[PDB]
Amino acid sequence: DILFSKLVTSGLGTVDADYKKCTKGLSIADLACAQYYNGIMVLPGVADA
Amino acid sequence: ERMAMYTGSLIGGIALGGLTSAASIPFSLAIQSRLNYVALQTDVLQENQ
Amino acid sequence: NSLNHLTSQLRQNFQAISSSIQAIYDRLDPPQADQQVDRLITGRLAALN
Amino acid sequence: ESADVSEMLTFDKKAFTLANVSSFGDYNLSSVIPSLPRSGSRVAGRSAIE
Amino acid sequence: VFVSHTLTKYTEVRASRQLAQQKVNECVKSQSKRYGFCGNGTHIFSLVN
Amino acid sequence: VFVSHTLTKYTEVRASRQLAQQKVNECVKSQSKRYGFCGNGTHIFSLVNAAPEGLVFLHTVLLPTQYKDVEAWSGLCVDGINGYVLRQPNLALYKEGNYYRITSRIMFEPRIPTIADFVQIENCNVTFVNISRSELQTIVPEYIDVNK
Amino acid sequence: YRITSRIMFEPRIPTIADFVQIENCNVTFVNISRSELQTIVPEYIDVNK
Amino acid sequence: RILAASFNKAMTNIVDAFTGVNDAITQTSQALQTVATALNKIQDVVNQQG
Amino acid sequence: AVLTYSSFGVCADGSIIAVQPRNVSYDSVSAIVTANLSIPFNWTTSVQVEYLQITSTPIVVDCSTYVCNGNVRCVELLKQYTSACKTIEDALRNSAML
Amino acid sequence: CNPPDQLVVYQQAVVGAMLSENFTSYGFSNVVEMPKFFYASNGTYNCTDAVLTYSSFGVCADGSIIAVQPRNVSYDSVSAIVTANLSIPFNWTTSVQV
Ligand SMILES: *[C@@H]1O[C@H](CO)[C@@H](O[C@@H]2O[C@H](CO)[C@@H](O[C@@H]3O[C@H](CO)[C@@H](O)[C@H](O)[C@@H]3O)[C@H](O)[C@H]2NC(C)=O)[C@H](O)[C@H]1NC(C)=O
Ligand SMILES: *[C@@H]1O[C@H](CO)[C@@H](O[C@@H]2O[C@H](CO)[C@@H](O[C@@H]3O[C@H](CO)[C@@H](O)[C@H](O)[C@@H]3O)[C@H](O)[C@H]2NC(C)=O)[C@H](O)[C@H]1NC(C)=O
Ligand SMILES: *[C@@H]1O[C@H](CO)[C@@H](O[C@@H]2O[C@H](CO)[C@@H](O)[C@H](O)[C@H]2NC(C)=O)[C@H](O)[C@H]1NC(C)=O
Ligand SMILES: *[C@@H]1O[C@H](CO)[C@@H](O[C@@H]2O[C@H](CO)[C@@H](O)[C@H](O)[C@H]2NC(C)=O)[C@H](O)[C@H]1NC(C)=O
Ligand SMILES: *[C@@H]1O[C@H](CO)[C@@H](O[C@@H]2O[C@H](CO)[C@@H](O)[C@H](O)[C@H]2NC(C)=O)[C@H](O)[C@H]1NC(C)=O
Ligand SMILES: *[C@@H]1O[C@H](CO)[C@@H](O[C@@H]2O[C@H](CO)[C@@H](O)[C@H](O)[C@H]2NC(C)=O)[C@H](O)[C@H]1NC(C)=O
Ligand SMILES: *[C@@H]1O[C@H](CO)[C@@H](O[C@@H]2O[C@H](CO)[C@@H](O)[C@H](O)[C@H]2NC(C)=O)[C@H](O)[C@H]1NC(C)=O
Ligand SMILES: *[C@@H]1O[C@H](CO)[C@@H](O)[C@H](O)[C@H]1NC(C)=O
Ligand SMILES: *[C@@H]1O[C@H](CO)[C@@H](O)[C@H](O)[C@H]1NC(C)=O
Ligand SMILES: *[C@@H]1O[C@H](CO)[C@@H](O)[C@H](O)[C@H]1NC(C)=O
Ligand SMILES: *[C@@H]1O[C@H](CO)[C@@H](O)[C@H](O)[C@H]1NC(C)=O
Ligand SMILES: *[C@@H]1O[C@H](CO)[C@@H](O)[C@H](O)[C@H]1NC(C)=O
Ligand SMILES: *[C@@H]1O[C@H](CO)[C@@H](O)[C@H](O)[C@H]1NC(C)=O
Ligand SMILES: *[C@@H]1O[C@H](CO)[C@@H](O)[C@H](O)[C@H]1NC(C)=O
Ligand SMILES: *[C@@H]1O[C@H](CO)[C@@H](O)[C@H](O)[C@H]1NC(C)=O
Ligand SMILES: *[C@@H]1O[C@H](CO)[C@@H](O)[C@H](O)[C@H]1NC(C)=O
Ligand SMILES: *[C@@H]1O[C@H](CO)[C@@H](O)[C@H](O)[C@H]1NC(C)=O
Ligand SMILES: *[C@@H]1O[C@H](CO)[C@@H](O)[C@H](O)[C@H]1NC(C)=O
Ligand SMILES: *[C@@H]1O[C@H](CO)[C@@H](O)[C@H](O)[C@H]1NC(C)=O
Repeated sequence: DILFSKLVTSGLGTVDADYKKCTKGLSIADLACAQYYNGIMVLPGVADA
Repeated sequence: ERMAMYTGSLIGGIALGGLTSAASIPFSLAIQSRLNYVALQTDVLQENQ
Repeated sequence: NSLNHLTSQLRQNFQAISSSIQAIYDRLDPPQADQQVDRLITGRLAALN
Repeated sequence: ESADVSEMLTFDKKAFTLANVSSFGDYNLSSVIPSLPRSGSRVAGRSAIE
Repeated sequence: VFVSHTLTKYTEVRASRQLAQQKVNECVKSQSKRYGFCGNGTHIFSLVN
Repeated sequence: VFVSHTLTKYTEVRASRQLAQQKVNECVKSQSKRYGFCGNGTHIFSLVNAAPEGLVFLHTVLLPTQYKDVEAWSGLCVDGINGYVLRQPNLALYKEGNYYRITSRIMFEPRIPTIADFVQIENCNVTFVNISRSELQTIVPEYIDVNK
Repeated sequence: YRITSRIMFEPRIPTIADFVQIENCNVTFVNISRSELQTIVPEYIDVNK
Repeated sequence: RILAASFNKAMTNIVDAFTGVNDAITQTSQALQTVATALNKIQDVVNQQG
Repeated sequence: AVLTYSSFGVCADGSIIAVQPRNVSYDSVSAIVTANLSIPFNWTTSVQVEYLQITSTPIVVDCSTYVCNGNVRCVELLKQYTSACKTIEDALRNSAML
Repeated sequence: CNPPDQLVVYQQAVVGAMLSENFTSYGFSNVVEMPKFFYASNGTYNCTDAVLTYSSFGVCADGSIIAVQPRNVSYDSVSAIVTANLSIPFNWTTSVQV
């Protein structure tokens, strides 16, 4: 957990989006959803915690 | 400069034999020690050098 | 797949007048056709890259 | 690329001083040992093969 | 295009450096019994320049 | 251009992943004697923890602090006609005061000389230890010449 | 009789410590009795018989 | 006993070097230098993949 | 030095300096000779750290949405680029699954 | 108006569809929630096998999405030097690996 928080919390880069949150859009789309509208899909990591 | 000090150190390490005060053995025994690591030598008159 | 991608680049106009180098000279005069062929040259060198 | 090389290039005086033609006897390793500095101001130069 | 060449070149160089570091540790500083890693035959010693 | 970035990175991660699998098999599960593969020093055991998009290894190795000086002897010669060397090339015969002991060359682990520690060869070297069959009881305590 | 390494021809005088005792004989072993075993191991003196 | 005590000694400095709160002394030895090198790659994989 | 490249480094206050190679002690194969030898006697334990990347977060893109932004008639121009999308989209798909 | 879905194909048939929406699209009659996407298929969920896999997810033959459990092994041990009951291999079999 130190080697997972001591490093930069880069939530504005690669993040596997919640696709079911994006298309309902009860709030203006997030960065992860805006990429999904452009065909870019970030899949969940294979290194499951 | 650093490469001549790198390859030079690696070349001269073969003369080391683990002796007291790091006095170098004759190089025939450095070869003989490395032959023992292949098979236990029994030629004690050492004709093959 | 790489070869099929490379051979398909030969139908590109690259927004030249036509995709056939010979057809450009059949349609235009030499001082004007050179400025049209140059697009095919630059575009197809990008395809090879 | 620089950090990988810099960690690899280690040095040892205790063994460098034995990189000499005398340390090997009948085995002629003269073409690989570092050259004596012609005019000082450096530790060593290229060997006869380097 | 230039960045593509440089990055592709550092990938091959890094792998070739990793093998070189292995052979410095196992063929130069040590005597290897891994067949075919330090010559095709019975390894004795290695030199580097 | 984006695909060029991804394939290049997959080349690296694929090469580094193979090295991680080797180090799990040869440093974590097993104990290695390959020099420098599981760390600079004598390898004992290793640990592994998860890291961002990778693994981290904690190689536990031994580094020597002190050394001992011992008067080692290459071999044995009995009656001047029978020669003995040590059964393992990694062993060394050395004198400690008024008696002989046998030790390993990697770590100092003293050993009382048994007759099985030696291998008989068909010549002597002069630089061997110089004793008779009536005196081998001072080097190998268990030896007692029964034919004599 | 003699003993040698399979990797390299290094002749050796058979000491009794060179052997390991097992429960059964193969039909291909050297056929010998305790009294005359000294022909194979020169230093072996039968201290029972 | 020395092997166990020394392992406990080193295992604590590893945690302090990961956090970086011992910053003025992280360079004191090669053992902590490998921690810095590890932090240099873990820094890169986090700051570059996006 | 805190930052280094090639033979040049810079320490905390900003001074430039040349870098020395790290001093170590190479091991030696102990020789079989009647002489005085040194053998390790007194041992200490150390822990050395190494990091290896084993995965990279895979990303897949749809060749149609990225280029045409969902425009209906743009699709019927991109489809003439017959081998373009399949090369881009298979190269990303197969890498992720492997 | 039409964000991209992902279809699942196995043995030349379509077996599932990752969705961003609470519908039974593409004719599949069963919908299930996952942490970051809906999933639709004709799976029965009477299944525990994985023919396709990504990350920690996978699918059965009928298209049921399941979590892939790590595969099971028995690690070897360094047989200690101690006065105790030890266990030693006694019977052997031959295995071939590709
Ligand atoms: C070990 O190998 C080196 C080569 O790396 C040998 O040095 C070379 O020896 C030859 C024979 O002496 C030299 O060529 C001749 O030298 C004489 C005297 O200068 C000259 O009259 C001839 O015209 C010719 O040049 C050669 O120059 C020399 N090379 C070098 C780089 O020194 C060396 O003799 C070998 N030593 C042993 C002990 O095996
Ligand atoms: C090497 O790979 C093979 C895989 O082919 C592993 O062998 C298999 O390992 C599993 C897990 O230990 C064994 O399953 C066990 O079976 C028994 C009997 O049903 C059960 O009581 C256990 O709870 C468990 O289910 C499987 O039988 C075994 N056999 C074969 C023939 O593959 C092996 O573990 C791997 N070894 C190493 C050291 O990595
Ligand atoms: C062991 O004994 C032998 C035989 O006496 C010694 O070998 C002789 O050594 C002397 C010098 O000490 C030489 O002049 C002789 O020529 C050697 N004999 C032969 C046959 O060459 C040997 O030196 C003794 N070694 C020790 C360590 O005491
Ligand atoms: C031990 O005995 C077996 C027979 O029980 C040996 O096998 C024989 O080897 C000879 C070699 O010339 C063949 O002619 C026989 O036909 C073999 N017989 C069988 C049944 O295989 C075996 O070689 C011996 N093993 C050892 C280790 O010495
Ligand atoms: C050692 O002796 C054994 C036993 O006397 C020999 O084995 C016999 O060989 C004959 C060959 O005609 C067979 O008829 C017997 O059945 C064998 N005996 C047993 C108990 O199997 C063996 O051949 C001898 N080997 C050597 C190398 O001398
Ligand atoms: C392994 O790493 C250690 C460092 O942890 C190296 O040991 C150092 O060697 C230099 C040589 O000049 C000494 O000044 C240091 O005092 C040593 N320090 C420590 C902490 O050990 C060692 O040389 C490396 N290699 C081997 C083969 O042990
Ligand atoms: C007996 O073994 C020792 C090594 O353990 C030999 O010692 C040196 O060997 C070289 C030949 O390889 C000789 O030229 C040296 O003169 C020996 N050293 C000293 C200090 O004299 C020893 O010579 C071997 N015996 C023979 C006959 O070569
Ligand atoms: C070899 O050693 C001798 C004596 O120290 C010295 O004259 C010579 O320059 C040395 N050469 C090298 C290359 O170390
Ligand atoms: C015992 O010694 C005598 C005299 O050297 C010799 O004849 C005999 O063969 C020896 N026997 C053994 C078993 O050593
Ligand atoms: C020696 O062998 C004989 C064979 O008959 C046996 O009686 C005796 O027990 C053996 N010696 C010892 C000390 O066991
Ligand atoms: C290495 O040791 C040499 C011995 O001459 C010394 O001059 C040099 O400063 C040392 N460098 C380091 C980085 O320890
Ligand atoms: C070995 O050490 C002893 C003292 O223990 C000394 O007398 C002798 O000179 C040393 N060196 C050699 C080469 O024998
Ligand atoms: C071994 O090393 C430790 C290092 O702390 C030291 O305390 C001990 O006295 C040394 N010597 C012996 C003989 O154990
Ligand atoms: C999805 O819709 C079904 C009915 O079609 C409903 O039962 C379920 O609760 C819904 N789930 C979510 C997560 O909105
Ligand atoms: C899925 O199941 C439904 C159940 O009503 C069926 O109508 C449909 O044909 C099945 N297959 C596909 C591919 O949708
Ligand atoms: C699921 O499959 C197994 C094996 O075919 C069967 O025994 C079981 O009854 C099935 N149904 C359920 C609800 O588990
Ligand atoms: C491995 O064993 C555990 C119980 O020890 C079990 O839950 C799991 O199902 C097994 N693994 C697989 C892949 O079935
Ligand atoms: C070994 O196990 C058996 C049965 O469990 C027990 O009777 C015996 O005393 C054990 N011995 C030791 C030394 O643990
Ligand atoms: C090993 O197992 C097999 C059955 O698979 C058995 O027939 C054989 O007898 C066993 N081996 C021993 C030495 O008992």
